[PDB]
Parts: sequence; structure tokens; C-alpha cells
Amino acid sequence: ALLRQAYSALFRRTSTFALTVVLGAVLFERAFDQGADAIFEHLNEGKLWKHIKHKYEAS
Amino acid sequence: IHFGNLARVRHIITYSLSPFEQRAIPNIFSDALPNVWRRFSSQVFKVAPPFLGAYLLYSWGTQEFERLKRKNPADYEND
Amino acid sequence: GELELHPPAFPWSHGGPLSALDHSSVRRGFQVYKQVCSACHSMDYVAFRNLIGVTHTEAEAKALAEEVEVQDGPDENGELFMRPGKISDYFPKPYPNPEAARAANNGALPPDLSYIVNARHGGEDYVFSLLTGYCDPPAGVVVREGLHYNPYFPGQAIGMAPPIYNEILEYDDGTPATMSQIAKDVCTFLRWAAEPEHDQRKRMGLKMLLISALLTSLLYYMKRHKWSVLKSRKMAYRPPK
Amino acid sequence: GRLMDRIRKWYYNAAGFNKYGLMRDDTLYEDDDVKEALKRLPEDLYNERMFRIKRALDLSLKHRILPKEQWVKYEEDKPYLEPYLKEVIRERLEREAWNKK
Amino acid sequence: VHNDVTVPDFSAYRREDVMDATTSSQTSSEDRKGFSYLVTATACVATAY
Amino acid sequence: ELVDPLTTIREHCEQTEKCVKARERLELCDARVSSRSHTEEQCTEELFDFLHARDHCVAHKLFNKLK
Amino acid sequence: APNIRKSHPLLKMINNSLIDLPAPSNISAWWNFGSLLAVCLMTQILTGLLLAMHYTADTSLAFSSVAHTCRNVQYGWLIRNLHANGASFFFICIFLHIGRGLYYGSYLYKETWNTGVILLLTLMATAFVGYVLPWGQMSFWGATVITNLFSAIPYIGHTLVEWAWGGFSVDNPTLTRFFALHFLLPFAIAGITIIHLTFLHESGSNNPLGISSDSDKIPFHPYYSFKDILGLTLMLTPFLTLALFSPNLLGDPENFTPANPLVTPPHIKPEWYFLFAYAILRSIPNKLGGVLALAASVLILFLIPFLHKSKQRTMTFRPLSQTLFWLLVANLLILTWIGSQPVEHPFIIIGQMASLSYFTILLILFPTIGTLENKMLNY
Amino acid sequence: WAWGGFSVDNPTLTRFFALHFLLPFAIAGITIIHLTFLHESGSNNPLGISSDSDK
Amino acid sequence: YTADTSLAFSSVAHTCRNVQYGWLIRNLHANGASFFFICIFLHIGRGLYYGSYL
Ligand code: HEC
Ligand code: HEM
Ligand code: HEM
Ligand code: HEM
Ligand SMILES: CO/N=C(/C(=O)OC)c1ccccc1CO/N=C(/C)c1cccc(C(F)(F)F)c1
Ligand SMILES: CCCCCCCCO[C@@H]1O[C@H](CO)[C@@H](O)[C@H](O)[C@H]1O
Repeated sequence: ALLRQAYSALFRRTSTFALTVVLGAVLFERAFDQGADAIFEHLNEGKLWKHIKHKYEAS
Repeated sequence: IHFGNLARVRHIITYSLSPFEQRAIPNIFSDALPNVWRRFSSQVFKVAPPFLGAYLLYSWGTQEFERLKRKNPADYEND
Repeated sequence: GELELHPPAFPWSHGGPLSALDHSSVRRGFQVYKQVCSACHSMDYVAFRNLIGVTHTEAEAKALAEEVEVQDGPDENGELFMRPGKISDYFPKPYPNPEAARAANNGALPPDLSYIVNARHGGEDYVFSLLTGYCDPPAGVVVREGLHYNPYFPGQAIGMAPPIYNEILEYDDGTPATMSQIAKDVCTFLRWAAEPEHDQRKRMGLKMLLISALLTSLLYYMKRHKWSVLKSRKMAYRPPK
Repeated sequence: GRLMDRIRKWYYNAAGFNKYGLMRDDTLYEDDDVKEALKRLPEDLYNERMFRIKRALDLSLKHRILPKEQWVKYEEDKPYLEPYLKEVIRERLEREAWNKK
Repeated sequence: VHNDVTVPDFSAYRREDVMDATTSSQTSSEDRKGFSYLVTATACVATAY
Repeated sequence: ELVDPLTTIREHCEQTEKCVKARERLELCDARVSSRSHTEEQCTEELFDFLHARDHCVAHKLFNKLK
Repeated sequence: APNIRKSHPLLKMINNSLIDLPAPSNISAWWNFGSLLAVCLMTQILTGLLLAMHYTADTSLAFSSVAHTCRNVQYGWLIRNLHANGASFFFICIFLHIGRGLYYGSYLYKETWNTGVILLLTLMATAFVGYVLPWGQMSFWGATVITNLFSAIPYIGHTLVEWAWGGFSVDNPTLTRFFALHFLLPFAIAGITIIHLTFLHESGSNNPLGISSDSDKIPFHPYYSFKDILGLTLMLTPFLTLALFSPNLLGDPENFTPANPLVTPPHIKPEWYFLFAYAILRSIPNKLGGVLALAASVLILFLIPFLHKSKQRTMTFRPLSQTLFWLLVANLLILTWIGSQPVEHPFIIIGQMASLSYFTILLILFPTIGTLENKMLNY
Repeated sequence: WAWGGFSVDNPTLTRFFALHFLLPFAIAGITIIHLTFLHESGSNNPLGISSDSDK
Repeated sequence: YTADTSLAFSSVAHTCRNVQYGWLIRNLHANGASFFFICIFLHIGRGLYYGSYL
């Protein structure tokens, strides 16, 4: 039972609860941004400089 | 200090449950929605009317304003 | 003189709330401006460095800026002098001041285009309809010498002669330079000139929505949770009676 | 006349406080006169008013009302305070009048 | 007298696990708290972001 | 030579019940306005109704044929 | 004292107004606007300062300094957006706050009400001077149009005006004093807001049923702190959606053009939140009369406490008043609409109708219907 | 970060103006807190002994 | 005043030379800063000497 394990390990002692928020936010950021950017670029295929850049990128 | 000097109260019993023993959003279909509808119903005829009137006056005035910009052929039939 | 024609809504590729600008189109639009509009239209708020990472390469931008001579100084003897441009310079002004500008356009003043698509109702739809909307005046209407008829311009008599026509230039990317294709590109470019933050702004909008959806739901549950105590509360009146 | 005597019953139902199980007098804004009147109510009337009001507040927070069966009926509404309030005001007007004299 | 007083029935609101009067409510307590606290901790993470 | 999809679609659209009708009223106005010598009238209104209908039509299709 | 939350001279203050503060158990979402107004205020001040750190109060640099901020400052464009649009969130909230007060008789708390009127007046002055800062076309002309109204006051007319401009027209000296005023006023608002809440705490909050809630009070925390946080995110979403997806929806394109005193824009009209008053202004053709009308359109709020005739506090149980109330609300949307329209038929006549009904409803109908309703309750 | 660039320059000046305009108001604010704590005890006096006997 | 490196110095000069009593206000403000500190230092001194810090 994850809810119980969570409660015991993470949410019971206020110290661990804060630790869970911090460690939780660090992981949420990394994930959430990658996904958002991923979504945004897919919705705009070949329109961003990231996409057309190769055409003039060639010293 | 504002708790304890408020009102003379007698013979009222109240019962409540911890938030962890009950449901946050209970009986959505059996109680919630019916009431939402109930509330909407009881007010629609007090609120809607004037807003509807406003809309009309709006539409009229907007169209009437554009109609006055158009030309009346009855000013050039002579020539 | 009363009555005005309102442009139509074209389906720009950057119109969707989540749709960025087509940078390839912006790049061509820059070319149009640089080779056609920049002859009479200033774009004071944009600099060559702004192109870098958007429509051009750093090497490309540096070359573009060097094609221009800028006035620097004073020097040792307190003299002004010319020098080749740097990417930190802003697009060159066609005229020293407005008086000189009008002087070269029949007393008409071609406005700076840095914010044009936001300084006009209609935005790009307006600028686009205008560029491609020149035509002969209807019966009863006479355009005074020097002015050109455009139904999309208020008063319908604009001081700008149709600026673009088919093949008036060549896109070095190989796109067919038709008149409407050109107008479309320069308008997309104008959008970007007005708000370079455009793409980032929308990318942020996306993140704002997701987090807003997530967070609002979460907070709704919490509010409900706490209030459940009062919502389900029951009371009774029990007098000794 | 028995003309608006109907209008009243109409308004009474339009108002809707009876849906909260409240008496007309329960809904009075407690200005000074009303406050004095309330201090004069007998214990039982006072506690009944209190429960009715607390009950209404609880319904109001819940966004519910009483079942149709429990609504106060126009003709069964007790004007429990109107008598005291009428007295309180005369006394006041007496003093006011007398203090000018 | 108070002997005549009893707590109304909260079945219309009780959570599923404490609905049965003959079952210990403790066994599901870490479950009920774990869930609500999980919602809360997540709001904190969403807010910290 | 090259062809501007704009001009092409402008034609296809002028061949629309909506335009054809607006275009018709215009030519009538144009005719009588051109054939007098002391009238105020102008055909702006008529020209606008035409351009509005035509251009609204062009919008729907034009960007499809552009890069 | 046992807990340090009550003894401490400061925490005690924080506790008696945000934690152990007795609040009615039944106040609705309409009571959520006070806190939003506060947060809104903190936010304007914050984004304001951030903008001020890159602005230059000079006719020759104002416009471009704002442009430099949006184009060069890291997230300057975002801060600018949030500040400009935040002004609207502020007014939307303030109007709902007021509405709630009229509908529920919150105005019976006279001092809380009057300070409130003062907050609104100060907020308007703030937004007026703020708007001028970017020095665009509507910035300049709006400044001109409104300030010229005062030359209409006989005697101290031309004087008061030339004193305000610091010259013979809206020019640099005006811009610099307006920047100081804009920077300053928000702090008066914050100050007065404290007085507002101080008078308020004398009585505590009113509630939707209009009857004493002493029988059922709950601590502000967690009930309302949670309810309010929720209300914050609920409003904040549309706000951000607008500012991030449709940045210029509410603004005039005319302000993307450097002010020019030699070119009057065709349609000089204010931001939406002033339109209703702009309509009333123009309803009275006569410089002086219109100015008084404008003034009265807001000062009228100081009279509300004296036009209460009902024996009941709120409008919850007063259906005749309820419709009159919504009639009024619609009256306002109409004025808002007339305000954005040129001064021509049929807008002109409609405008005077709307202006006239506005004052009638508040001055004559509300008090009258209230009396009428008292009789229908056999009172 | 403080300069807003690589030396004291215009960006520094404009943020310094904002700060200068602002801080005085914080001083006024804090001054109120100052006097609030002070009123908990009341003024001290030159002999350093309780003045309750003579206020 | 004008917060710009190119106008600051002269805006203060314009104030002292053109604004009605601008020269007086400028003086009072600059010198008032000193009155402020003299006062604050005596305030503190008093406090140290009399144990107000307690
Ligand atoms: C010969 C100089 C010249 C060229 C080249 C030119 N313009 Fe203009 N433009 C003008 C003039 C002159 C005006 C002023 C018209 C008036 O106000 O009567 C003007 C005005 C404008 C306006 C609209 C003004 C308004 O009030 O709506 C826009 C937009 C515009 N030009 C866009 C362009 C674009 C894009 C190009 C390049 C495709 C371009 N111009 C090239 C001369 C030119
Ligand atoms: C910057 C503006 C304002 C701020 C920050 C502010 C803040 C608040 C806050 C926090 C409350 C408590 C919560 C609530 O009931 O909403 C409140 C209550 C109140 N305010 Fe305001 N307010 C503002 C403007 C005004 C205005 C313009 C009016 C009236 C013209 C007003 C009238 C009231 C009244 C009468 C109440 C009583 C609420 C009740 O009936 O319980 N306020 N205000
Ligand atoms: C009561 C809160 C405030 C309100 C209602 C408000 C309102 C406004 C308005 C309407 C504008 C015009 C925005 C635009 O269209 O460009 C503006 C601009 C500005 N405000 Fe505020 N403001 C507030 C507080 C402040 C504060 C406290 C400061 C800083 C001390 C500030 C600094 C500025 C600056 C520098 C601008 C100019 C840049 C710009 O126009 O974006 N404002 N403000
Ligand atoms: C803007 C600065 C300040 C303001 C407006 C201010 C104002 C006041 C006022 C009005 C009093 C009461 C009258 C008096 O005894 O002089 C007071 C007392 C006092 N202030 Fe300040 N003060 C300031 C700065 C300070 C500083 C810097 C200190 C110490 C580092 C300080 C320490 C005290 C203390 C300890 C008292 C107690 C006096 C006693 O022994 O009775 N104040 N202050
Ligand atoms: C400096 O002008 N700022 C404008 C603006 O939109 O700021 C958001 C503006 C714009 C166009 C026309 C009129 C106005 C001026 O505002 N108009 C009215 C009509 C008004 C009405 C009542 C009160 C006040 C005041 F003084 F803020 F207190 C102003
Ligand atoms: C209601 C709460 C809304 C908060 C939304 C936070 C989203 C802001 O996210 C921003 O997105 C930009 C574009 O990818 C990045 O460049 C910024 O670094 C990032 O902070």
C-alpha cells in the first residue's frame, strides 16, 4: 500500500514532509519543463530556429 | 479577544466528523448538482432579464449606427 | 470621409495561442524589409544582434550589419566619422528626421515599423490587406495628385505608392516571390519586430495553463477537505422543555 | 383591505426566508431599537430565535435550504418581536419629544 | 436527559473504509491521511515550482 | 513568368453569388455616377460591399497556396 | 500568556486579523475580493518597482524607456504585461468588491465604507497618472482631455490647471510630477487599506443572510485562508491567460505611437474601467456640468449609507431590490459600452438615458423600493 | 547584479532613484513598529528607576 | 528630477535655477539629511548612556 508507506515515510514527520516537497519540486521541475518544451516544439514543427537552423549552420 | 464574548447561546448540540473520516466532495449527483440547478433556477429570472435587455439595446444601437452610415438612394434619384 | 473597409482574418501560422512564428517566413520577411521597405521605413527598435538565433546565424548577422556605414564619433579633433556596422547597431534610419522624410515622400511621413502591427487595428491582417489592396477609386471619388487609392486606408487615399509587385525581389531560399507571398512574409516579420518575445510568451502560456489546471484542482480538494467538517455538520435544538 | 392582503402572501413567498425556516422577525437588521427589543424577549423565545438563526447560517454555508415540508407558512409566521419593538420605539419617541420640550 | 442523545448517522458522508461500524477504522487511517496529505504535498510542489 | 495565387483566387471568388451580386450593384452605381454632372454620390459603399465579400472569400483559401 | 501568538506585540496583531479572527461561517465567494484586492495591490507595487527601475520620466525618453524595458530587460516584457493587465484585475476585483457591498448592505459599516470609497478614488488617480507614463498617443491625449476639464471650474479654473501641468499644456514638467504621484499613491492606498481593515475589525464581517453570525463563527484560518487561496488561483488563471495569450486585448493600439501634440487621435477613450464615467462625462454637453456629473458618478458612493430604508440588511430576501440591483449592473455595462462609442446618434441619446437611470436607481428607486418592501412585510 | 551592468552607469542610477524614493517609506513604517514596542514599556528616564510613582 | 546619466546633473541644476524656490528646497533636503544624522546620533548616544537598549 503506497498511500500508507507514503504516509509513514514521507507525510508523518513534518521534517520529512518538507524534504519530500523540496526533493519533489526538484524532480517535478526537470520533468515538467522537458515535457512542456517537448509539447510546444511538437506543436510547432519546422517553425522554430531550432528546426531550420541547419540550413545556414555550416561554416 | 473576540471568542467568548459573542452571543448568549443555549441548548444547541452539533456533531461533526474529522476531515479524514469523510469525503471531500460527497454525493455530486444525488445532492450537489440538483442544488446547483435549484440555485440557478431560482435566480435566472431576476438576473437574466436586464442583461438580455442590455444586449438588445446594444444590438439595436450598433445596427442603427451602421445603417445611418449607408446611403439612401432617395437622395440621388433626382439628376 | 466616413465608411471604412475592415480587413479579413487571415489564418496566420502564428495565430494559435500555442503556435509560434514560422521563422523561415520571418527570415524572408526581413529580406523584404531590408531590400524594399527599409528604403523609406525606419525600424528603430531592432538591432542586427536581435536576428541571431531567430532568423540568422551570428556570422550572417555580423555580415548584414557590416553592409552598413554608421556615424560614430567624435574622434580626437571632435569630428564625426563613418565606420562599418556592428551587430549592436540598430537598423539604419532612411532619413535624419521626419521633416527630411516628408520632404522625400511628398509631405507624407512613412512611420517607423517597429511597432506597426500593434499601432494599427487589424495588425498583420490590416498591413497585409493594405499592401495587396491597391485599386482604382470607385465612381464619384477623386484621389488628389500624389496620393494613391487604397480602400483599406482610412480616407482611402494613401501617400504610399504600392510598394510591392511580383518578383520585385528574389528570395535566396528559392521561394516564388509573388506579391501576396512577399506581403505575407514581411507581415510575419513585422509581427516579430513588434514582439520578439512572441514564442517565449506562448511557451510560457502553455506552462501557465498546465500548472494552473493542476494547482487549482489540488487546491480545490484541499479547500473542500477542510470545509467538509462544516459542510456535513449536523445540529439540533434540545431545550429542557 | 383584503387586496394587498394577498400581495403580502405573495411577497412573503417571493422573499424566501421561510425556506431557511426563519420568521419574518428573524430577518430584521439589528439596529438599536431591535437590539433593545431582543433583550426583552422571554428566554424561550430568545433561544428559539437563536437556533433558527444558527440553523439558517448553517444552511447558507452549505448552500442548501430546508425541505419544502419544513418551510414556514405565511399564516403560521410568528411576529414574536414586533410587539416589543413597537414599545421600544414609542418609549424612544416619548423621550425624544420630551427632551426637546 | 443526555442519555437520550445520540450522534446522527454520517453514512452519507463517511469515506468508504470507515463506513462499516464493526470494522476498526485504524487499519485504513494511514490510507486516508496518506491520500489527503499526498494532495497537499503535491500542491506544495506545484507551488514551489 | 510567374503567377500570384492571389490574382487566381481573386477571380475564382468574384465568380461567387455574393460577389457577382455586389459587383453588379457597383457597376450600376458606377454607370449612373459617371453619367451625370452635378451629383454628390460616390460608389465607395458599393465598392466596399464588393471588396468585403471578395476579400473575405480570398482569406479562406489564399494562405493554402503560399509558403 | 501561554502561547506567544497572543502575547507578542506583533504576532498578536497577525493573529487577531489573520488566524484567530472570528469570521461568519456562511460568507460566500463574494467575500473573497477583499483579499484579492490586497494581493492585487502587493503585486502592482512589486511589478511597479521593477518597472520603475528601468523607466525614465522625460518626454524625450519615456516611450523608448518602456520599449527598452520590454525589449532588453530580462523578462521586462513579462513584468510590463503583468503590471498593465494587473491594473485591470485590480479594477474588476474592486468593482465586484463594491457590488457585493451594495447587495449585502456592507455599507452600513459606515467607516469601513467611506475609507473604501477613498481607496477607490485613490486607485483611480493612481491608474490615471500611471497611464500617462509610457507617453504614447492615448497617454498624452487622455491626460490632456481630462486635465482640461478643470479649466471649466470658474475663477480658479485656468489657474488650478496650469498649476497641475506645471506649464501651459501637458508636457515634461507634467510627466515628471505624474511619475512621482504614481510612485507615491500606491503607498497611500496600502496605508488606507490598513485603516479600512481597522474599522472593519470593529464589527467583523457581515454575511449573506444579513443576520448576526455570533451564534456561528469560525477561525479565519484554515477556513478562509484556504478559501481565499483557492479564490486567488481561480481568478489568477483568467488573468494570466489574458496577459500571456492576448496581451493587447484591452489596450489601445494608439498607445504604440509616440505622443504627438500635433495629431489628435480620432477616438480618445479611456481604458475599460473608466468608460462608464467617461460616458457620464459626455452625457452633459456643457464643460462644467459634465465635470460635476463625472465627479458625482463616483462621489455618489458616499451617500449610499444614508439611502438605506429596508428593515433588512441584505437583498437576499428582497426580490424587488434584487432586480433593481441587476438593472443597475446592466445600466453600468451600457454606460461602459456608450463610453467606448463616438459621440453620435444613437449613442448620444442612449448615453443620457443610461446616465440618468444610473443616478435615479441609486438616489430615488433603491430607497423607494426599500420602503415599499417594508410595507409588503407589514412593517 | 547591483549595478545592472559592468560599472556604475545609467542602469544603476535608475534603480537607485527607485530605492531612494522607496526606503524612506520603509523608515516611516518601521518607525511605527519602533514606537509600538516602545509603548509596551513606556519611556525610560535619566535616573533609571521606575517612574510609575510620577507620570 | 530626471533619473538618467545624461540629464541628472542638469535636472538638479534646472531645479535650483528655474523652479520657484527649487534652490531652497534642494538646500533643505541636502542639509536636512545632516540634521537627520546629527539627531540620530544624539538619539543613539542617549540610549547608550541611559540603558534604553535594555
Ligand atoms: C517610397 C517609400 C516607401 C516604401 C518603399 C514603402 N513605404 Fe510604406 N509608407 C510610405 C509612406 C509615404 C507612407 C505614409 C502614407 C500616408 O500616411 O499617407 C507609408 C505608410 C505605410 C504604412 C501604413 C500607414 C498607416 O497609417 O496605416 C504601412 C503599414 C507601410 N507603409 C508599410 C510598408 C511596407 C511593409 C513596405 C515594404 C513592403 C513599405 N511600406 C514600403 C512609403 C513607403
Ligand atoms: C484597494 C481597495 C480595497 C482593499 C484592499 C479592500 C480590502 C478589504 C478586505 C480585505 C475586506 C475583508 C474581506 C471582504 O469582505 O472582502 C474588506 C471589506 C469591506 N470593504 Fe474593502 N477594500 C477595498 C476597497 C473597498 C471599497 C472601494 C469599498 C466600498 C466603496 C469597500 C468596502 C468594504 C466594506 C463595506 C467591507 C465589509 C465587508 C462585509 O460586508 O463583511 N472596500 N475590504
Ligand atoms: C495601485 C497600483 C498601481 C496601479 C493601479 C498602476 C497602474 C499603472 C498603469 C495603468 C500604468 C500604464 C501601463 C501601460 O499601459 O503601459 C502603469 C505604469 C507604470 N507604473 Fe504603475 N501602477 C501601480 C503601481 C505602481 C508602483 C507602486 C510603481 C512603482 C513605484 C509603478 C510604476 C509604474 C511605471 C514605471 C510604469 C511605466 C511603465 C509602463 O507603462 O509599463 N506603478 N501603472
Ligand atoms: C528614523 C529613526 C528613529 C525614529 C523616528 C525614532 C523615534 C523614536 C521616538 C519618537 C522615541 C520616543 C522619544 C525619545 O525617547 O526620544 C524613541 C525612543 C527610543 N528609540 Fe528611537 N527612533 C529612531 C531611531 C532609533 C535608533 C537608531 C535607536 C537605537 C539604535 C533607537 C532607539 C530607541 C530607544 C531604545 C528608545 C527608548 C528611549 C528611552 O530610553 O526612553 N531609535 N525613538
Ligand atoms: C491620462 O489619461 N488616462 C486615461 C486612462 O485610461 O487611464 C487608465 C485616459 C485615457 C483616455 C481618456 C481619458 C483617460 C482618463 O481617465 N478618465 C476618466 C473619465 C476618469 C473618470 C473618473 C476619475 C478619473 C480620475 F482622474 F482618475 F480620478 C478619471
Ligand atoms: C498560476 C501559476 C503559474 C506559474 C507558471 C510558471 C511557468 C513559467 O515558466 C517559465 O517558462 C519560460 C518559457 O519556457 C522559461 O524560459 C522560464 O525560465 C520559466 O520559468
